[PDB]
Amino acid sequence: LGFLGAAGSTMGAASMTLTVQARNLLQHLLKLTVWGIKQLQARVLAVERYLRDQQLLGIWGCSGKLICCTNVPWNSSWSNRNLSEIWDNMTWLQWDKEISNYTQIIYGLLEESQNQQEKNEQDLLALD
Amino acid sequence: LGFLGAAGSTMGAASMTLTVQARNLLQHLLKLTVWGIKQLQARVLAVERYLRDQQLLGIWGCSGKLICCTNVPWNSSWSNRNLSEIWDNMTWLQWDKEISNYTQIIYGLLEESQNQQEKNEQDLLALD
Amino acid sequence: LGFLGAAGSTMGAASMTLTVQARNLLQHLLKLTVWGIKQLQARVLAVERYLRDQQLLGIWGCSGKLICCTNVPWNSSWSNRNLSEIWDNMTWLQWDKEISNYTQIIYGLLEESQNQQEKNEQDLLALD
Amino acid sequence: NLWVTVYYGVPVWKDAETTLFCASDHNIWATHACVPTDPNPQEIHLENVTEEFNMWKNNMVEQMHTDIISLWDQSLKPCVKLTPLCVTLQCTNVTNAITDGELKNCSFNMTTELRDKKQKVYSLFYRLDVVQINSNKEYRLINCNTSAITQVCPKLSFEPIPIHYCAPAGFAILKCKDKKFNGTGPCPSVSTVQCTHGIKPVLSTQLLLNGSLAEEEVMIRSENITNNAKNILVQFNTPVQINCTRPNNNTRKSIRIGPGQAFYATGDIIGDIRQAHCNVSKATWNETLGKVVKQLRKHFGNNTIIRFANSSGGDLEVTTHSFNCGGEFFYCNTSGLFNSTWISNDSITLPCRIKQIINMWQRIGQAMYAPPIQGVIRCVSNITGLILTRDGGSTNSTTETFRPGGGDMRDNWRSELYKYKVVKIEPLGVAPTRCKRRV
Ligand SMILES: *[C@@H]1O[C@H](CO)[C@@H](O[C@@H]2O[C@H](CO)[C@@H](O[C@@H]3O[C@H](CO)[C@@H](O)[C@H](O[C@H]4O[C@H](CO)[C@@H](O)[C@H](O)[C@@H]4O)[C@@H]3O)[C@H](O)[C@H]2NC(C)=O)[C@H](O)[C@H]1NC(C)=O
Ligand SMILES: *[C@@H]1O[C@H](CO)[C@@H](O[C@@H]2O[C@H](CO)[C@@H](O[C@@H]3O[C@H](CO)[C@@H](O)[C@H](O)[C@@H]3O)[C@H](O)[C@H]2NC(C)=O)[C@H](O)[C@H]1NC(C)=O
Ligand SMILES: *[C@@H]1O[C@H](CO)[C@@H](O[C@@H]2O[C@H](CO)[C@@H](O[C@@H]3O[C@H](CO)[C@@H](O)[C@H](O)[C@@H]3O)[C@H](O)[C@H]2NC(C)=O)[C@H](O)[C@H]1NC(C)=O
Ligand SMILES: *[C@@H]1O[C@H](CO)[C@@H](O[C@@H]2O[C@H](CO)[C@@H](O[C@@H]3O[C@H](CO)[C@@H](O)[C@H](O)[C@@H]3O)[C@H](O)[C@H]2NC(C)=O)[C@H](O)[C@H]1NC(C)=O
Ligand SMILES: *[C@@H]1O[C@H](CO)[C@@H](O[C@@H]2O[C@H](CO)[C@@H](O)[C@H](O)[C@H]2NC(C)=O)[C@H](O)[C@H]1NC(C)=O
Ligand SMILES: *[C@@H]1O[C@H](CO)[C@@H](O[C@@H]2O[C@H](CO)[C@@H](O)[C@H](O)[C@H]2NC(C)=O)[C@H](O)[C@H]1NC(C)=O
Ligand SMILES: *[C@@H]1O[C@H](CO)[C@@H](O[C@@H]2O[C@H](CO)[C@@H](O)[C@H](O)[C@H]2NC(C)=O)[C@H](O)[C@H]1NC(C)=O
Ligand SMILES: *[C@@H]1O[C@H](CO)[C@@H](O[C@@H]2O[C@H](CO)[C@@H](O)[C@H](O)[C@H]2NC(C)=O)[C@H](O)[C@H]1NC(C)=O
Ligand SMILES: *[C@@H]1O[C@H](CO)[C@@H](O[C@@H]2O[C@H](CO)[C@@H](O)[C@H](O)[C@H]2NC(C)=O)[C@H](O)[C@H]1NC(C)=O
Ligand SMILES: *[C@@H]1O[C@H](CO)[C@@H](O[C@@H]2O[C@H](CO)[C@@H](O)[C@H](O)[C@H]2NC(C)=O)[C@H](O)[C@H]1NC(C)=O
Ligand SMILES: *[C@@H]1O[C@H](CO)[C@@H](O[C@@H]2O[C@H](CO)[C@@H](O)[C@H](O)[C@H]2NC(C)=O)[C@H](O)[C@H]1NC(C)=O
Ligand SMILES: *[C@@H]1O[C@H](CO)[C@@H](O[C@@H]2O[C@H](CO)[C@@H](O)[C@H](O)[C@H]2NC(C)=O)[C@H](O)[C@H]1NC(C)=O
Ligand SMILES: *[C@@H]1O[C@H](CO)[C@@H](O[C@@H]2O[C@H](CO)[C@@H](O)[C@H](O)[C@H]2NC(C)=O)[C@H](O)[C@H]1NC(C)=O
Ligand SMILES: *[C@@H]1O[C@H](CO)[C@@H](O)[C@H](O)[C@H]1NC(C)=O
Ligand SMILES: *[C@@H]1O[C@H](CO)[C@@H](O)[C@H](O)[C@H]1NC(C)=O
Ligand SMILES: *[C@@H]1O[C@H](CO)[C@@H](O)[C@H](O)[C@H]1NC(C)=O
Ligand SMILES: *[C@@H]1O[C@H](CO)[C@@H](O)[C@H](O)[C@H]1NC(C)=O
Ligand SMILES: *[C@@H]1O[C@H](CO)[C@@H](O)[C@H](O)[C@H]1NC(C)=O
Ligand SMILES: *[C@@H]1O[C@H](CO)[C@@H](O)[C@H](O)[C@H]1NC(C)=O
Ligand SMILES: *[C@@H]1O[C@H](CO)[C@@H](O)[C@H](O)[C@H]1NC(C)=O
Repeated sequence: LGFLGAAGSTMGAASMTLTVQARNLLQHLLKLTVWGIKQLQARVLAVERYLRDQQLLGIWGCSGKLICCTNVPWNSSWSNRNLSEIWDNMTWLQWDKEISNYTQIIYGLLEESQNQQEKNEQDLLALD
Repeated sequence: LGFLGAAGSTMGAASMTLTVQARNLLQHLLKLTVWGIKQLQARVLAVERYLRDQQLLGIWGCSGKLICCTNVPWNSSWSNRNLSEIWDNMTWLQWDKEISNYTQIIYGLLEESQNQQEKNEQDLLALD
Repeated sequence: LGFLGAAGSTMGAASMTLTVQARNLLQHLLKLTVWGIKQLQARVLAVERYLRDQQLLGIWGCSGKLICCTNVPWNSSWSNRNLSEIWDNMTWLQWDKEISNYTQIIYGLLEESQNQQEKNEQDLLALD
Repeated sequence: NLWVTVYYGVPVWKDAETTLFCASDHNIWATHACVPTDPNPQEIHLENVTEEFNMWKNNMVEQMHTDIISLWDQSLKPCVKLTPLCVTLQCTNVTNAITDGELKNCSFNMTTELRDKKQKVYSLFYRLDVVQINSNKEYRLINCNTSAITQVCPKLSFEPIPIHYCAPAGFAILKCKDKKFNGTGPCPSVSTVQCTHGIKPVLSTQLLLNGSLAEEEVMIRSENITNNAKNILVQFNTPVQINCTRPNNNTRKSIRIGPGQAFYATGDIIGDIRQAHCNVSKATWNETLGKVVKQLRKHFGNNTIIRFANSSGGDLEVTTHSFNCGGEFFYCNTSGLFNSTWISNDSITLPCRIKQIINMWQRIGQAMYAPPIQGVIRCVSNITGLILTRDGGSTNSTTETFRPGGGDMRDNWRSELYKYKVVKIEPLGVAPTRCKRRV
């Protein structure tokens, strides 16, 4: 189960191996120049793509983690399934298509309603 | 309120939008070479500037946060103001000039007096 | 005690200065091109080497720290010394040779036995 | 009970090799491709640290040699050429007041502004630039049948500005401050630096000029002394001063050769003609080889007659000494520094020859034409070292004979980079402790 491994398995299993895939995300002198830039155009790309996901998880409060849990009540109209027909019977590759259009609705209901609210309450407790 | 947004507002408000500005911090073949390096000289620059601030916050113990609080008693001689004449009546752009000369005095009174001390006390509690 | 500083001192001391060394880990137009790539081949290198260590510490659960402690019982057959003959009487430069062959045995007994186990138990407590 | 703990930022290292930069304070050197230097370098003592160095498996020397020869090639891309320079070029002897046929008065046809009208011009050439083919005498330019000739632009300075190599992040440079270092073995005094000290790329042969002096004695270093296919590097603890002049007082002419191209030739001689020379004093020199004999006598034993003798054959590049004073390339006969046997205001004039079409790197198919300079050259240098080689042959433990060695540019630099070793930092590390993570 290397790169992408259990891509057929149910979502219920599939996630006991997340670190396995997290570690993978990162005299002819004129010809020696062009073919050097073609390597740097890719090496710099993976560093930007790694860092633009970790920031997103820093602003959601889940910095330095791989699984986390939020404080955002799931809506009924985000999918009409059960608790189990998603984990035990679907894959992530299929689930990504299911709620693809609902992504940025969730990502706003994270940060601006979850973490700004709790961060303001922390300074109240320190001031106490 | 996009880039730099509330730059006129008081410091008291001004900081409910910090994540908004955190996400912004990151046959003619010879001509095709020079104008390729001019892009990489900038893309690599923003990655270094992002990472040289997150390290500074890792060593201050405030890793993975945006607002934090320390354990360093503020000195009277660092400014002669009140609690409120700084937050409710000044801006950050003006406050940056106020204590500009006092920056690295604070940054040493962070790390070497705050976090080294607490980190040594943690291993005492584990050894208990 | 700058770069590498107390490299002669015992391991027992030697580590009160870890942040000191953590901050160090990061018309002739054709000639102006070759000698530009030789700078980017090094600047991109230090960013990859920094990020490939922080990830390793994210997956071990010690994200955003410099000293941490795990939950992995040290084996007797990993060295036959005392508690004190390692800290008070050896250096890190010598200790690195001592258990060099035993590195990846430890790094597997981290992550797959330490942090996967605790992370699954957290969702049990949330479900309670 | 013990548990694993993790430390990040631990001062351990490994050996590694990498591409170093350049740093310094319209020359072909430093001003083009370097960065501004560190105003305040540091030198961190590391007490109790003992490393082992090896100056002959160091790779700082070979990658510098790569980067030096690249600078001389990537700079000369925009420097005209001299494809039309080859001509039958009838020539005579210069008739001036001459104390001596080592300078000739040639004449040849070249193209004028219009590319349809002949133009009969002339200039001076040294004896070494002129080849006889077969009445009067028809000569050919040298290195026409092998290579193509490129004139080094007469606006570019060549002066050796010192170089400072600096390591990038995640690396470090060590330095062995102690003495009595025959390039290998341990080192009790190690420090840590950001940048190597001043290195001045000076392409000499058989005798090291403007080098770094030794500490107390003459330091003799070689890979193996019983191996004859190796060079021996001697290093002086006191300089020996040398003075090269020439009474030239030459002139500069120019010939337009195509639209927007210019060829700088030698004009005429305003004065008399005398050869060049180079003076060394017979007292600081004769009591320097005594010091070298004393350290050579220590390796080979006692009752070893030590002879010195000149170079036994080869190209002009390896049997003479070649300077560069002011922008001219000399070839001086030094077979009078080395003519001596050792058992138990007077100076030496070294004659010299000058050539204008040279081949600095002993390559194939490359040449460059050195433009002349106006005025008389007076250059003062001091000698800090010798490159020796030993003759093999018969087993008589009564006499050894040493000759000047040469044939390699990677020995001018190995004499200077024997102090450093590039390491690699590894920040992670584990160790056991009495500490437990509570969940
Ligand atoms: C190292 O030193 C040795 C001396 O110990 C030196 O060997 C000598 O080299 C010279 C040339 O450099 C030789 O001299 C030749 O001697 C013959 C006699 O056999 C002469 O006829 C030669 O005359 C030539 O030049 C004339 C013009 O000057 C011409 O008109 C004539 O036709 C000849 O071409 C020439 O002088 C000499 O034989 C040797 N050996 C000795 C014992 O002198 C050696 O060259 C030095 N090494 C280097 C690299 O210079
Ligand atoms: C090398 O030989 C060349 C040609 O043989 C010399 O060039 C020629 O030098 C003579 C000097 O007697 C010039 O003659 C005089 O020139 C002036 C001005 O041109 C004129 O007014 C006089 O009546 C007389 O003719 C001659 O012009 C000049 N050029 C040519 C093409 O012949 C050269 O001087 C010799 N080299 C050296 C170093 O002297
Ligand atoms: C060994 O090191 C010395 C020290 O730099 C070198 O001496 C210097 O050589 C240069 C050669 O160009 C001299 O420059 C010339 O100076 C005269 C008069 O000052 C001027 O008319 C010229 O335009 C030119 O600038 C310089 O004076 C001289 N001495 C110093 C700097 O003290 C020597 O050349 C080195 N040896 C070799 C082989 O490079
Ligand atoms: C470099 O210098 C050496 C040392 O002077 C040169 O060797 C000497 O060269 C000259 C002329 O080539 C020799 O002079 C001749 O000697 C014979 C001996 O019988 C004499 O009959 C002639 O009239 C003439 O004077 C000299 O002997 C010779 N050797 C010495 C002094 O030991 C050498 O030629 C120079 N090398 C180069 C490449 O120029
Ligand atoms: C691939 O799909 C197959 C479908 O047959 C999965 O195999 C079994 O599927 C049934 C019903 O979906 C489950 O009740 C079983 O537990 C599954 N496993 C076995 C061993 O019978 C299979 O799990 C899927 N994934 C892979 C990686 O094979
Ligand atoms: C810009 O400055 C103006 C100054 O008038 C601020 O407007 C008011 O300022 C007074 C006194 O400073 C406060 O008591 C009010 O609360 C401010 N707001 C309003 C709506 O009257 C203003 O807040 C500043 N910032 C911006 C973004 O306009
Ligand atoms: C370098 O090694 C020396 C060894 O002498 C260390 O100096 C003392 O060593 C003894 C026994 O190892 C200790 O009991 C002392 O406490 C050490 N210190 C002093 C001041 O006497 C020394 O600590 C080592 N490190 C450095 C940086 O010098
Ligand atoms: C320089 O150019 C002139 C002019 O072309 C050459 O003069 C010719 O020389 C040849 C040689 O035999 C004669 O056959 C022609 O009749 C000459 N022409 C003229 C117009 O004089 C001359 O040879 C060239 N070279 C030199 C060295 O002077
Ligand atoms: C280029 O021309 C020179 C002209 O001197 C050639 O040098 C001579 O070549 C012949 C033939 O091999 C030799 O016998 C001579 O000894 C050489 N030297 C002299 C001074 O005449 C040279 O060989 C030519 N280059 C090539 C590649 O043939
Ligand atoms: C080298 O030759 C030039 C001539 O090309 C000499 O220049 C002369 O210098 C003197 C002063 O020393 C002036 O009075 C003359 O007017 C200059 N002549 C010209 C034509 O400009 C120069 O002095 C010579 N250098 C020496 C003798 O070493
Ligand atoms: C180089 O060394 C020679 C060796 O003595 C010096 O020699 C003579 O010096 C006088 C005084 O100027 C002259 O008249 C002679 O013509 C010189 N002879 C020779 C062979 O050079 C000479 O002066 C020294 N010169 C330099 C510049 O060092
Ligand atoms: C090499 O050149 C130096 C510099 O000129 C000479 O040293 C000077 O020699 C003269 C002799 O006329 C003395 O008066 C000076 O005191 C010397 N020193 C200085 C600093 O000028 C040296 O003599 C030359 N060596 C030779 C000719 O072999
Ligand atoms: C090299 O060594 C030889 C051997 O001693 C020298 O030859 C003698 O030199 C002296 C003075 O130079 C003459 O009086 C003798 O006549 C020479 N010997 C013979 C047999 O003629 C030679 O001079 C030395 N050369 C140098 C440059 O030191
Ligand atoms: C659930 O989603 C619908 C539309 O997607 C929205 O109108 C509704 O307010 C959401 N429910 C809650 C409780 O926010
Ligand atoms: C406050 O600052 C002054 C000078 O800036 C310093 O001398 C003084 O010790 C500081 N006060 C405290 C309590 O550290
Ligand atoms: C200690 O190491 C040995 C071999 O290195 C291994 O066989 C043994 O199981 C280890 N002990 C424990 C308790 O895991
Ligand atoms: C001219 O020089 C050649 C070789 O340089 C020589 O053979 C000839 O004798 C010289 N002639 C005169 C007149 O100087
Ligand atoms: C050269 O050195 C030796 C040994 O010092 C000495 O005997 C000899 O006379 C010296 N010769 C000259 C010319 O100084
Ligand atoms: C060689 O000679 C020196 C002269 O100082 C002497 O000290 C040394 O002991 C000798 N060595 C041998 C092996 O004879
Ligand atoms: C060596 O030469 C340089 C430059 O010619 C001179 O400045 C220096 O004083 C000389 N002597 C030394 C370094 O002993």
